[PDB]
Amino acid sequence: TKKRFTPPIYQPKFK
Amino acid sequence: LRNRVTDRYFRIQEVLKHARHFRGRKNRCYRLAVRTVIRAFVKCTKARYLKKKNMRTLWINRITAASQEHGLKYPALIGNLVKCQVELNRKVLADLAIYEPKTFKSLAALASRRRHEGFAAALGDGKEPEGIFSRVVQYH
Amino acid sequence: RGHKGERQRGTRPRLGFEGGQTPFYIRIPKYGFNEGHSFRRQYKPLSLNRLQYLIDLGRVDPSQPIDLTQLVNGRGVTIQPLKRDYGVQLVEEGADTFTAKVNIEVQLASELAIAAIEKNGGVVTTAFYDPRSLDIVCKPVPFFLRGQ
Amino acid sequence: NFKRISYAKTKTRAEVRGGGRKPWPQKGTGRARHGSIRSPLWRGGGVAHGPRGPTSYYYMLPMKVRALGLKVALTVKLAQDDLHIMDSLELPTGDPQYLTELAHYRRWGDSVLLVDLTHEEMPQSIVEATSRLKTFNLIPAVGLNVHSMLKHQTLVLTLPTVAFLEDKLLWQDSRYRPLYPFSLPYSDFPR
Amino acid sequence: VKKGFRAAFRFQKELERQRLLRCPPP
Amino acid sequence: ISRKWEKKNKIVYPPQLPGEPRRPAEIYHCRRQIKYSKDKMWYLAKLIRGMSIDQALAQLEFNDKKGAKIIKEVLLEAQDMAVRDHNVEFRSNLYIAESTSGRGQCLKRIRYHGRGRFGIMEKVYCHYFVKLVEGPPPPPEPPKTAVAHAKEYIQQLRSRTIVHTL
Amino acid sequence: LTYFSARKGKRKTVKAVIDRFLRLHCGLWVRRKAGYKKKLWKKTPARKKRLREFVFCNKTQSKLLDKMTTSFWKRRNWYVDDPYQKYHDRTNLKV
Amino acid sequence: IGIRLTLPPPKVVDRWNEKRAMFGVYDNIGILGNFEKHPKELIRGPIWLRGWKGNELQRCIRKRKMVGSRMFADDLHNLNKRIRYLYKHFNRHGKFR
RNA sequence: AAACCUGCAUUAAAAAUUUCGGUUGGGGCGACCUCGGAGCAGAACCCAACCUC
RNA sequence: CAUCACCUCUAGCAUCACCAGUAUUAGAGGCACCGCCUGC
RNA sequence: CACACCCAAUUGGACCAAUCUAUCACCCUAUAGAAGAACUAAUGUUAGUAUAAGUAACAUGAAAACAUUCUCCUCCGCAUAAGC
RNA sequence: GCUAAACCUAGCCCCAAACCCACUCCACCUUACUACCAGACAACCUUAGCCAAACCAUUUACCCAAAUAAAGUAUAGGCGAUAGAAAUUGAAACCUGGCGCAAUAGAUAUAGUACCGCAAGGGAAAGAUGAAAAAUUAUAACCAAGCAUAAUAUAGCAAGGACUAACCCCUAUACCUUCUGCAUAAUGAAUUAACUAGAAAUAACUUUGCAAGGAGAGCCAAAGCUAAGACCCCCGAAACCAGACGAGCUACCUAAGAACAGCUAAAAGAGCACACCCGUCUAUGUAGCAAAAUAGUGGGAAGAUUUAUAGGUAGAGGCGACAAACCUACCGAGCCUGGUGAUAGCUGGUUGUCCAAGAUAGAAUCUUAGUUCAACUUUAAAUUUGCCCACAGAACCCUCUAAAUCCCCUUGUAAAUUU
Ligand SMILES: [K+]
Ligand SMILES: [Mg+2]
Ligand SMILES: [Mg+2]
Ligand SMILES: [Mg+2]
Ligand SMILES: [Mg+2]
Ligand SMILES: [Mg+2]
Ligand SMILES: [Mg+2]
Ligand SMILES: [Mg+2]
Ligand SMILES: [Mg+2]
Ligand SMILES: [Mg+2]
Ligand SMILES: [Mg+2]
Ligand SMILES: [Mg+2]
Ligand SMILES: [Mg+2]
Ligand SMILES: [Mg+2]
Ligand SMILES: [Mg+2]
Ligand SMILES: [Mg+2]
Ligand SMILES: [Mg+2]
Ligand SMILES: [Mg+2]
Ligand SMILES: [Mg+2]
Ligand SMILES: [Mg+2]
Ligand SMILES: [Mg+2]
Ligand SMILES: [Mg+2]
Ligand SMILES: [Mg+2]
Ligand SMILES: [Mg+2]
Ligand SMILES: [Mg+2]
Ligand SMILES: [Mg+2]
Ligand SMILES: [Mg+2]
Ligand SMILES: [Mg+2]
Ligand SMILES: [Mg+2]
Ligand SMILES: [Mg+2]
Ligand SMILES: [Mg+2]
Ligand SMILES: [Mg+2]
Ligand SMILES: [Mg+2]
Ligand SMILES: [Mg+2]
Ligand SMILES: [Mg+2]
Ligand SMILES: [Mg+2]
Ligand SMILES: [Mg+2]
Ligand SMILES: [Mg+2]
Repeated sequence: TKKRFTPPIYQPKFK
Repeated sequence: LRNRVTDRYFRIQEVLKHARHFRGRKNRCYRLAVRTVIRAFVKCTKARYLKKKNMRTLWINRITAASQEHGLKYPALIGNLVKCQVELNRKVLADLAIYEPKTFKSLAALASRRRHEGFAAALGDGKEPEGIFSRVVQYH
Repeated sequence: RGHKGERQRGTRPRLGFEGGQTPFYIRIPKYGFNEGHSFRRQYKPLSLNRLQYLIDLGRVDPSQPIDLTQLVNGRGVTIQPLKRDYGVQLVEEGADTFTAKVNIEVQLASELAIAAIEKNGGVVTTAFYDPRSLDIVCKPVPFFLRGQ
Repeated sequence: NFKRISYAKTKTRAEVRGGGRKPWPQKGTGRARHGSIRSPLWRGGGVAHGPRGPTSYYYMLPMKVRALGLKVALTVKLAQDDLHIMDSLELPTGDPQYLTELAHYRRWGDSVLLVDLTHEEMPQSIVEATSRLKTFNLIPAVGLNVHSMLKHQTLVLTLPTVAFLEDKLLWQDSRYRPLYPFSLPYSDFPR
Repeated sequence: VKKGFRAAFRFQKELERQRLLRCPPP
Repeated sequence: ISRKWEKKNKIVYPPQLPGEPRRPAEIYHCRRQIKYSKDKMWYLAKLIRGMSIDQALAQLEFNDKKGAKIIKEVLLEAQDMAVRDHNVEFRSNLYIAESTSGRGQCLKRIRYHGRGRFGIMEKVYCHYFVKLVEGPPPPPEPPKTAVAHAKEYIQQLRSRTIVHTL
Repeated sequence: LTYFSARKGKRKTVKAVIDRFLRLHCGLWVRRKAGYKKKLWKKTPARKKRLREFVFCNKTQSKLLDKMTTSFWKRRNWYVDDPYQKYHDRTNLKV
Repeated sequence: IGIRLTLPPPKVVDRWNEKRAMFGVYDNIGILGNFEKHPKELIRGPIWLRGWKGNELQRCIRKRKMVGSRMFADDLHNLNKRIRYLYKHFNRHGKFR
């Protein structure tokens, strides 16, 4: 039950 | 040496040509079309047995329909034409029932006459001679 | 490759591994079959049939003394000093049909082979060659190009 | 193939720059799991099974097989009326146009291979005539090979060349197995 | 750009067939 | 990109024979990279499809959509072009023959969401194509009547044969 | 088994096979019996008689040992007064 | 898509240039030249490949022991990794044992 | 004289590396793992694990 | 959990913490004020 | 009438697309050699575009000569520091 | 007919050859790119570990200066996995080449730039007319999915057989993968284009050469030897170690500062109650304003308080009023790089056509998710019996008792055994 957090992935801005 | 497929376009047009008459995305997307074209080809091969099966069922229905016009049943016509050594298949009999009504009535009369000879034959104990149309031509 | 497992994944165990039980090549006791194999001396056999075959075709001249140099020159024997060879042994095979008077020198000789040569009036002698000298005798030309 | 050296080489996933970092965590992101950005599945990644040059295709046929290849090559040319024997390679003029007209008159072929005994004894008349031609080649006796003979429709040999070839080729048919390479001195070699 | 002439040549002939269907000659 | 619609105005036909009928004038005009959705533009192009040139303008003048002003500007410059360049006697004689919208080159921006999430927003552009044909608009197809239905049904009953036989 | 060495790039020989087995040049492998020196006081003379004898490996074991040794151990040797010299060649063998 | 709409430029090949017309010459330098020279000595290329052939693992091992002291630091590091990987692959992975 | 340092031993402290063999729904408590015989495959051979003794 | 209060344990001493300190001190801990009762 | 032409894993064959090279060939082929040599599938990689969907969501106090004025809010404001 | 689609260079890869670069002025170790004052600070020290041994604990290859050979030999080694010489032998060595790549390829590179991160560090995307742009009257036609042109009419894996005819009639339970068996409501796939997965030894076989000899030193040989052809994949962990980088968030500390109305009270870790700090309850929100907020209601608010600035403690650790808290939005052990293409008996995937043969005895095992051997199966070869089966024959017991089985000449058949 350990708290698992997945940070959001920011795509490169050039797209 | 690096080798790449240069004619992959023709490899998919040999499959998409068979799907041009389909409905939906399965007529232009190769991934979807290949699974539907294969099933269409599988049905095409298996339909050659149903086509022969459905033809005979259609013939039997038409022969039965014409026999009832003369007050006969399908078992009575086919069974008694065989005992007359008349080897006409269902395809021809159905054709005669549609395009040669007077010839089919002739066969219906012949089958009915042969049917009555068997009933008379079964009543006797064998002393009575066989019917006129009950005679069988022997081949040696 | 099959269905899954080590076979399809290419992680098969080493050769000789038997799944966990003691391997066949391990459960056998050790015996000195090949112990000290590289220090045992080897001698290429030289049959009198082979010797007579070389003489009749002129490959080995009986008019001159025959040593290990002449046998190699006639391609009668193949000596490999690097393979712990120490010369040739004269064997008694074909001693019945041998008929030639030669002066041959061989590192080893059987009792019957000595008798067969001396019966026809020949002479057989046994001499020793060290591994360094043996390579010189077999191929004198490669040694003469070493400047030694 | 024996002298071919293939220099093609690609970079595996271990030789592509970077790609040591895992892109996203193993679970949670909802995307496919990857360990590097230079794997073969990734764009710009390494090649799974690519060329690893430089590669050598060197192999040696047995000496008798290579010498027997010359005899069959010579036999095929003669049997097909494509081999012509000469006494010398001296032309009246060093004009390359003279050689082309001489070969067309005798109907030799589009390509003719000229062979001399040695390289330093080639007459200057034929050297100046062939050096400006593309299908008429001049080689010494030692430069004879099957590929050159098959490439050229017509083969031209001199009398010394024929004697040279027979001495060289027939020596393979009756010879002892080599104790040491023939470059070292022998009793009766070279002839 | 993929090296190769046979595929490019074969595609031109297919295009010519389409050109005939779209604009048939007299 | 493709700009065939512009080239469709540059085709010149051979001179007509005296006995040949009058050929209606065809005018191909378009506006590129309109900052509007092609899906929304389709409703305006479908509305004026088949209408007269003056009838189409009236519908677009009181329509509240943004593309209505854009399409009306295209029709005015297309009507002017027909008389000025395409040798059309009457500007009002024209009617809408083909009127459709097409996708244009679109940009891509980032739309920020919560929890550090984001979406890819596109600045949609569209093309509007219009074709004008000289002459009165063709009358709309009359609705199919019972006599037309009855005639077709009897024809189907008359074209049926005896199948799977001679 | 090392199919390619890291310094020479050639196949290696497992030395656990050389110290236990003997290869006749005909192809046979000769081994000892497992336990011919263990607990001989509790074994019958008949049992000990068949324990102190040399035996041959079968088809599978001989094939296994051939892959675990290089060609240096499969060559023909001419040792002087070798006890197994006469066993290196088969006689009157068919199929 | 993926197929060109125009034919590529014609590939003119000169079958009778200096290199093609003289290909294969002197390949019999030993047999026809008293064995003073060897046909493998005609081979040109890397010094670790002249007159030799082997698989990828052997080529890397042979290259490292001949020109390894002249290789660049990054190139030598890559060669060592390749030998480490190939050693594990050939001696521990495969279908046959 | 004594110390420091060094080498080698001896305790202690604090750490270092490594592992949790299987079988019995789980846990607890116990049993079990090899060999021989029987219920145990009625009549060549083999074969019923778990289980019962 | 910490907390005054209580209690246990360790330490007789200096030039970078403790400390520019010296057992009424310092450190390592238990318990959780006080008040009553109790061990010894 | 024709006939090698309906099994998993595996195994034995006969053919073969494209590419490069040798030699041919010269509206795209032949015989060979060689290899980064063939994708309806790995929550594959990159890119394009659909679907959900023109949906969720987002925004500008009022009149007016656009001078101005009115209504309402103000838990804000101005400056320094730091940062930019 | 829109979106688009096409293109050929830029440059690069591998070799050969040859041993490379860095003072124009000014500034640049202090807060680098900062004209201009008493310093004394000084460098050097075995790698480890992953991995293999199907665990692991000794051990486990890593150019050390000549290709070949000796030789995978002597030796070493839980004498296991594996490691491994030397004496000795002894060759060529002509840069300007390519059966290397051609914009998802080839270096990451149009550039270590944009951008991301406090930092170490990570790391892109793309260009395309023509001789002439001082011709733009351009650079025709045709091609993915997506659309438009052109919404839809009973009924059903969307097709097939058909039919005069779209449908109507009849027939048909999507594909892959994983299991004994998937329409399965088990796994994977919106779709298009491109890219993306079988690398090698001994032996044997096949086809040439030569032959008791073979081979271009070394090596094998009781018909061998030499050469060629022909067999051994892809993605994915949590981890471990080494060297760096981080306390601008947070934990605690150091230096020197700042803040706390009013009222009741009293020289209070007092009360009420703003600023401020905290986050009790409820509701909203749940790709949200927000990767933790909003509104209301609450605890503290002269103190063990709150807070700005600079400094310190760094991962075998720090710090902690212990919550296994925090140490830059995944801390039971940070992050980055390297070892590393770590390893995975586990999951998933594994790309032209056609034909052929082809399924269920077991044993051992830190073993039952695996592997080895046997059995079965395949191919090639050799040989002669193989199957079916007439009698005869195969135990007494504890008293008796089944279908049968083994063996097996004929005969019917064509297989069986061995390599
Ligand atoms: K392990
Ligand atoms: Mg399995
Ligand atoms: Mg890496
Ligand atoms: Mg790492
Ligand atoms: Mg990984
Ligand atoms: Mg790349
Ligand atoms: Mg945010
Ligand atoms: Mg292997
Ligand atoms: Mg407490
Ligand atoms: Mg048949
Ligand atoms: Mg080909
Ligand atoms: Mg491929
Ligand atoms: Mg594809
Ligand atoms: Mg896919
Ligand atoms: Mg909705
Ligand atoms: Mg709304
Ligand atoms: Mg507002
Ligand atoms: Mg291990
Ligand atoms: Mg473990
Ligand atoms: Mg690139
Ligand atoms: Mg790139
Ligand atoms: Mg399309
Ligand atoms: Mg139906
Ligand atoms: Mg469903
Ligand atoms: Mg299921
Ligand atoms: Mg899915
Ligand atoms: Mg460890
Ligand atoms: Mg481990
Ligand atoms: Mg701080
Ligand atoms: Mg207070
Ligand atoms: Mg208060
Ligand atoms: Mg605290
Ligand atoms: Mg606790
Ligand atoms: Mg706890
Ligand atoms: Mg963090
Ligand atoms: Mg892996
Ligand atoms: Mg397992
Ligand atoms: Mg079959």
